[PDB]
Amino acid sequence: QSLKIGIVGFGNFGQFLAKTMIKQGHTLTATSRSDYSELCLQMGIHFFRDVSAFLTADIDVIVLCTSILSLSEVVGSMPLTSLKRPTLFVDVLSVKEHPRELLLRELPEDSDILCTHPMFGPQTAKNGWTDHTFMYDKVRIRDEVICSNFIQIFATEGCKMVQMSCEEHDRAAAKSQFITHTIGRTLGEMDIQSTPIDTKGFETLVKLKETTMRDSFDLYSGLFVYNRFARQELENLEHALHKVKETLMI
Amino acid sequence: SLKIGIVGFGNFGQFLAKTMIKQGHTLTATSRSDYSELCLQMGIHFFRDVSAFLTADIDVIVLCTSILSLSEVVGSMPLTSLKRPTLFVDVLSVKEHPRELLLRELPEDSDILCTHPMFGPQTAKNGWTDHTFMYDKVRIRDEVICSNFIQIFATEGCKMVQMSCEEHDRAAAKSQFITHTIGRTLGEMDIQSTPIDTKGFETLVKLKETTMRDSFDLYSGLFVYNRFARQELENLEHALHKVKETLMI
Ligand SMILES: NC(=O)c1ccc[n+]([C@@H]2O[C@H](COP(=O)([O-])OP(=O)(O)OC[C@H]3O[C@@H](n4cnc5c(N)ncnc54)[C@H](OP(=O)(O)O)[C@@H]3O)[C@@H](O)[C@H]2O)c1
Ligand SMILES: NC(=O)c1ccc[n+]([C@@H]2O[C@H](COP(=O)([O-])OP(=O)(O)OC[C@H]3O[C@@H](n4cnc5c(N)ncnc54)[C@H](OP(=O)(O)O)[C@@H]3O)[C@@H](O)[C@H]2O)c1
Ligand SMILES: N[C@@H](Cc1ccc(O)cc1)C(=O)O
Ligand SMILES: N[C@@H](Cc1ccc(O)cc1)C(=O)O
Repeated sequence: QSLKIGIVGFGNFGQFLAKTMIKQGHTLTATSRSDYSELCLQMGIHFFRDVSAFLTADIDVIVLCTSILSLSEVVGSMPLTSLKRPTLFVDVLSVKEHPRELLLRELPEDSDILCTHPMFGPQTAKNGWTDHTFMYDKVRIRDEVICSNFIQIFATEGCKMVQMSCEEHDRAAAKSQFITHTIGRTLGEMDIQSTPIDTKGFETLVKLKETTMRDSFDLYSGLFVYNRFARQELENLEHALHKVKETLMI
Repeated sequence: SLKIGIVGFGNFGQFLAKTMIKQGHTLTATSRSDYSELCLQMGIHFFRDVSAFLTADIDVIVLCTSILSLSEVVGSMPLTSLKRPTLFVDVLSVKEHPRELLLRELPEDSDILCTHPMFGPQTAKNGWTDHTFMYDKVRIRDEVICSNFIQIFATEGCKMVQMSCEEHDRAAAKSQFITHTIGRTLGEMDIQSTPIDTKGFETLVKLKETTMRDSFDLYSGLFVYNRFARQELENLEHALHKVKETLMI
């Protein structure tokens, strides 16, 4: 079940995924806006600076690891008629309705589509993926063997496997992940600092701030701009805070 | 071994009593509501009337009533009936208020130790080790009795932090008050675990659950009686507004 995997977008998270893929024995190719030639040499990954050359490589699965905000531009730049054979496309964006809609619209019809979200990354799964959650939606799967072998990348690492529609993911993510990152960035803007008398609860907010601020602002913007349920959750958070505040006035 | 009397035998008074009894101190309690059966079960004497509590043989009185009620509670106590100088300890989650109130209202010859265990039944269910205990020796003349009592927390492995009541309230406004405001906010949102919780969201769900175990009175006291809390609420509100603005454009 060893795969030839091509990563599009070899940034923070693409690198994180590649480390575990290499550990399992997969054969990796990568392409990206920026030049990762030296890092790919270190890791044994075949890097293509040009996406046209990448698309003609011997690849079983293409994994889209670019930012949510850039996905449309990146897919638009792909000469998808250069694809040598029907290929499974996987995305790992943190929102799901958008890539599902875009890939259904832009990809060749005979390319399969697996829309996924590993609910973890470099800050929470440094030391392994065990008992972290991996979400997927089999948007357009006809070659079940290749789809199963890819999904098994996360199952063998002990991930909790969750099959769910892209819409149900975005509904749940707006209420959970988006709220969490919003609070983390709020604490970052406050620049909360440890004191000599931190409660355990506050220590957990300091660490949440620290971990949240490791992610790019692009990523946070994508969580809001491309999740149609995020706006209501932002309102719910503000509405809740003002309800609490007004109890203090009264 | 100390004769310790608890005033306010609620949630946190009961929590402190458990450990104080384990250490071999002799506990008595009094309180607005009746705790006769609970004190029977725990093996300590409950006084329904604060007057009989105050004329007992007692080394330390620990004020474990809500921040909001401290003034009414102290005002109702017939403090001149104390048989001898007695150490008063408060464990309120804010400090400038009890310091100023006790200095004003207590008999001059009673000592005052203002403290804040930075923990409670949710975060220290299984022991006090490496939890922080703040104290300010506001008016100590009997250093032996004060050192005993302080040792209650030291022997449990607490991180012992001496610091002024004002410096406590400045730091607490920035830390505890902010944390509990966020917890209450998540309580009003009624945030719920999903099949795809991130680890960070799991931490917020637990913060919500832990925060909602405390009384609204307690939360209200963190704000009303910490003169530094209002600006920290502003800092939180202003920061969320700034985060929202980065999204709305
Ligand atoms: N814990 C995580 O970070 C995590 C977890 C799960 C899922 N995800 C998702 O994984 C993806 C990558 O996340 P990330 O943490 O690496 O950070 P990110 O800031 O969301 O994305 C960084 C990647 O996006 C590329 N990129 C950004 N703008 C681009 C543009 N105009 N044109 C072409 N490429 C562009 C970058 O390319 P270059 O590096 O070549 O410049 C880089 O590879 C995102 O979709 C994210 O939502 C992240
Ligand atoms: N983890 C914690 O909960 C924690 C940790 C550190 C410090 N503290 C501080 O410990 C103290 C007690 O906290 P708590 O958790 O037990 O909850 P709390 O709601 O702040 O206070 C409960 C106590 O206040 C008494 N009380 C409330 N209103 C009263 C009134 N008008 N008149 C007379 N007594 C009144 C209650 O008496 P009855 O029960 O008899 O009705 C009860 O004993 C507070 O000052 C708190 O700030 C709490
Ligand atoms: N990067 C953080 C948080 C995160 C998780 C999932 C995401 O899709 C985005 C961010 C982590 O490693 O856990
Ligand atoms: N009751 C919670 C939070 C708390 C801590 C200290 C306080 O003063 C008040 C509340 C705990 O056990 O930690």
